[PDB]
Amino acid sequence: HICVTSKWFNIDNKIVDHRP
Amino acid sequence: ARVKRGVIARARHKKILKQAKGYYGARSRVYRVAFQAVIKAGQYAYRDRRQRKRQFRQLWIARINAAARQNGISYSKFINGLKKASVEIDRKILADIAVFDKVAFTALVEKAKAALA
Amino acid sequence: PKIKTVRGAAKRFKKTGKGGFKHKHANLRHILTKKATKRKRHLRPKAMVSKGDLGLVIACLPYA
Amino acid sequence: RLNTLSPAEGSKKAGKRLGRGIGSGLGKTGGRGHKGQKSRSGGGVRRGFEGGQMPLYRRLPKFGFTSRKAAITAEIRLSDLAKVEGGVVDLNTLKAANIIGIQIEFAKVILAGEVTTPVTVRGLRVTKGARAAIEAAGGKIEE
Amino acid sequence: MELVLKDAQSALTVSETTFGRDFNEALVHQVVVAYAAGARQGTRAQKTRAEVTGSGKKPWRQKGTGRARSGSIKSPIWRSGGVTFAARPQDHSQKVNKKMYRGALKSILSELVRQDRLIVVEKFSVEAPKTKLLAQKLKDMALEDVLIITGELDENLFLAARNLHKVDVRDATGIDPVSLIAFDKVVMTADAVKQVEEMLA
RNA sequence: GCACCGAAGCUGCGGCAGCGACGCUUAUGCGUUGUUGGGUAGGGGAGCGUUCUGUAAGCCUGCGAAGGUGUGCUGUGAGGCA
RNA sequence: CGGCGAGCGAACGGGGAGCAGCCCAGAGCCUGAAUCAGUGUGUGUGUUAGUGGAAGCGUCUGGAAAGGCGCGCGAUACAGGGUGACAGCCCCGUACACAAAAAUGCACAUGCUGUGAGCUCGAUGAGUAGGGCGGGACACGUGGUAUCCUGUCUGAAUAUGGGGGGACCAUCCUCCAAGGCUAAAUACUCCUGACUGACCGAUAGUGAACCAGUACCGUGAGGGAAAGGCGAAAAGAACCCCGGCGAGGGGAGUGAAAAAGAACCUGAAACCGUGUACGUACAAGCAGUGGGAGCACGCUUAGGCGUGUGACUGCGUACCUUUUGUAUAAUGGGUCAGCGACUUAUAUUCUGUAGCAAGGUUAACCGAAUAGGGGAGCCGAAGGGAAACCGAGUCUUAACUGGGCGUU
Ligand SMILES: N[C@@H](Cc1c[nH]c2ccccc12)C(=O)O
Ligand SMILES: N[C@@H](Cc1c[nH]c2ccccc12)C(=O)O
Ligand SMILES: [Mg+2]
Ligand SMILES: [Mg+2]
Ligand SMILES: [Mg+2]
Ligand SMILES: [Mg+2]
Ligand SMILES: [Mg+2]
Ligand SMILES: [Mg+2]
Ligand SMILES: [Mg+2]
Ligand SMILES: [Mg+2]
Ligand SMILES: [Mg+2]
Ligand SMILES: [Mg+2]
Ligand SMILES: [Mg+2]
Ligand SMILES: [Mg+2]
Ligand SMILES: [Mg+2]
Ligand SMILES: [Mg+2]
Ligand SMILES: [Mg+2]
Ligand SMILES: [Mg+2]
Ligand SMILES: [Mg+2]
Ligand SMILES: [Mg+2]
Ligand SMILES: [Mg+2]
Ligand SMILES: [Mg+2]
Ligand SMILES: [Mg+2]
Ligand SMILES: [Mg+2]
Ligand SMILES: [Mg+2]
Ligand SMILES: [Mg+2]
Ligand SMILES: [Mg+2]
Ligand SMILES: [Mg+2]
Ligand SMILES: [Mg+2]
Repeated sequence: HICVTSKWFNIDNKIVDHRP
Repeated sequence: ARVKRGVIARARHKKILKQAKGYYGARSRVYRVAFQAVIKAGQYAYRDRRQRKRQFRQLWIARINAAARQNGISYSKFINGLKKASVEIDRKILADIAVFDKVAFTALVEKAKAALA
Repeated sequence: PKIKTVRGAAKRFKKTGKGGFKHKHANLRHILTKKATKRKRHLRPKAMVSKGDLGLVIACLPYA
Repeated sequence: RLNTLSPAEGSKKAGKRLGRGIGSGLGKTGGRGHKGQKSRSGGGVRRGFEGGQMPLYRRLPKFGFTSRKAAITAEIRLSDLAKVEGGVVDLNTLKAANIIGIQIEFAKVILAGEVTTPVTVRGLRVTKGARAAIEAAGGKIEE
Repeated sequence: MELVLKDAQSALTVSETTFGRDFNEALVHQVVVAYAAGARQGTRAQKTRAEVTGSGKKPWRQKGTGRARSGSIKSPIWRSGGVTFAARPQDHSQKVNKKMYRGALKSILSELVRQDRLIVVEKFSVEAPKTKLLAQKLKDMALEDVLIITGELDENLFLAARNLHKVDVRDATGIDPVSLIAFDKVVMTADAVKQVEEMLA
């Protein structure tokens, strides 16, 4: 199809720092 | 010389799926899953060829025992009899006769009792 | 390409007759005055590389 | 008959392939073992290296000195000379019989056994045992 | 070693060492194989990752995307473009010692007699450059598959047989190992025999 | 104190393979017979099949090749034959 | 040569390919005389269209013969492609023999232009050689460092002269710098022609077998796809029926085949349904395995037999990896299919095997081209010593009763 464009981000984003 | 591959491949694969026939879901559909199912079936078998001889012996010994008790004597004494019954040797399966020929059995019990007297 | 001899080793071993290697002893190049004459004396004549190091030396001198 | 020839038995060893399955004997790891520098593409350590320890070919002292004169001296066996072609074994001549090599400028004769045909050797040096063998075979040794 | 001269029964007399010697299978097998190699040309394709067509840009971030590592779009693991150990044009020529080559021919001749597949003749030549002629000579001689090593080689004998498929004609020097074995019968003029006699010493 | 249950240990019956010896018999293979055969890293040995060259202007093939899908048989297996 | 590390790495001499030698630094006479290029013509020879080019029929199977079988025929032609399946004789070719009106590459031969030849007598490359300082080149890292180049400052001799012979000096030997030209053996392939492959066959092979550097992405540089096959022949489905003058479908007809109908050769696997047999709504877990009734189906003549299902039942925590150890609640995998990892070259050593043997073998190159020639050379037959040197010994020491390495 024409149908062919994927610009998948970076992870997605929000949160996490999980105690250091 | 480039090698096509892949005709021999599905040969290997189908060789396995065929062995998986009957298994549930992926175990019979999906090679990656089937190749495992096929192996472990093999593993159990190899094991259970040895188990079979165990399971039946205790099957035999179980019913040898009731019949012995039925003729008023425990399995313990009863094998000891036949042992001591002037040598004499006779399979625990062949004590099959306990189910199909009960006089022959009782008859065997007596012969055993006598040696124990 | 031809192997290159590990040039440093070339300057410290010489293939002998039966295929051995012979070398100069260490410990005889300076700070001598405090060493027994007996010791220094025994360190003059060359000596064969031991069985354990043969492996090394040969790999260093393919064209020995 | 062009499909009835076959090579001598044990002249064509198959040769490790490795990396092809459990049965092969050299699957998975391919006889390289588990981890470390020696596995891994382009692994290994250079010759002479023996961990960071000072290597044998460095603990031991140099003792060279290359003669350079030696490089142009040949040695001659008694077994030669018969093959010199002309009964005169000369400064070169041997050279022409391809038993010395052009660049050579010196030569001893060495008791390396077996001389028969009488021969006169000229301009060479010759050991005590070689002289004796030459002479005892009707040979002559003029300088 | 005498050889029945076929037509004008005469006997030729040949060297026992070059015509009566034991068949050394291995030794011939090395030379025939060797000859079959070196028939080869190199001429070969395949682009290592160094020579597939694309930029050297990293397809996507080391870490972060949920993706496998990925480094070069020309990677053999990836699809289009790869070939881990791409071949190059190469030379399959083997050596074969002088004395081993000769050693093989002798084992081969000295086996062709032993199966009388070698029939030696005083003179062999066709009267005109016409295939049909040669076809007939062979017919009369009871032959289809033949090597026919002529003494000095002539125009007409060559142009005939150029088109007969199972038959070739070579001069004395043109003798190669596969051919001796290739054809069902090797003819050879008694004149050629003497040439070969010496060539092999 | 005498039974008996209980393991892939021991024994029994059949079979394979390596190394032995002894007898039949030696471009060996039989018959015994004693013995050995868990196995990762790894070393050694022997093989199956795939692509391509010769052998091959041969051989198979429209009275049905390759491939696909079943089925029977066969080998210790990779497999093979139909 | 070298933090004498890692590494770098000659020359002398030898075997081969190809070979070729000339001008200026100048004036006199004789003068345009050799020669070179540029150019016109001629000729020959290649090129850019072309021409001729042998010989097969019968029958069987088939939709179709080139196939099988039979009997002929050409072959200096059995290279190859095509044709309804595999064709020497159907077609196009092939071998072979021929052809150029014109334009051209290449050789010669000359015409025109430009150019100098020849003899006599001369001349013989100075801000250079060398040196100092700084670097750079030489295999050579300043090292005892010759030699070459020069940014910088200097600066000769001139044939009775000068350079080099690896610091340096003598002797000897050998060459003539500070001006140039010069063909071949050598390198390369955007492109033209012909031929070849133990090279790939549509995820392979060019990124591209296809209207691909396209569609697409990017402000731009720039990145960069997917996607081949109906049939022998379109004979590509007239006409009829349902339907919205639809989509899609069923007939009809073409064809060997329509299950080859264009979403078209083969048509696997994941994945999703319809149909039938058997099991399943009191039962707990890697889902199988050993046992095992019933049912459906075939058997056999029964005979606890084949196939399918599998109540009930003994045992039973997947795979990989990584680990002292993993059901592990530690890694990796949603599934299938295709692809995806110990190669190649050159050295060196060991084993096997082959040849020959105190010898073995050639490299380039020649080539009647896997032959034959070529033994330059390499390995071995002698070792010991840093070395001179000695030699079945030698080194150690004044010397070994010795000792080290060697002699089998
Ligand atoms: N939530 C993010 C983690 C994260 C935190 N900060 C971010 C910034 C950018 C991208 C991702 C993150 C994840 O799923 O991984
Ligand atoms: N670590 C904090 C804040 C936070 C959210 N996203 C982050 C990304 C990066 C660093 C910190 C954060 C939390 O998770 O509550
Ligand atoms: Mg048991
Ligand atoms: Mg000192
Ligand atoms: Mg690993
Ligand atoms: Mg480790
Ligand atoms: Mg390791
Ligand atoms: Mg020589
Ligand atoms: Mg890059
Ligand atoms: Mg993922
Ligand atoms: Mg590719
Ligand atoms: Mg040769
Ligand atoms: Mg085991
Ligand atoms: Mg195939
Ligand atoms: Mg024509
Ligand atoms: Mg024709
Ligand atoms: Mg001069
Ligand atoms: Mg020049
Ligand atoms: Mg492609
Ligand atoms: Mg395909
Ligand atoms: Mg189709
Ligand atoms: Mg119930
Ligand atoms: Mg449950
Ligand atoms: Mg429970
Ligand atoms: Mg741990
Ligand atoms: Mg471990
Ligand atoms: Mg466990
Ligand atoms: Mg879980
Ligand atoms: Mg896990």
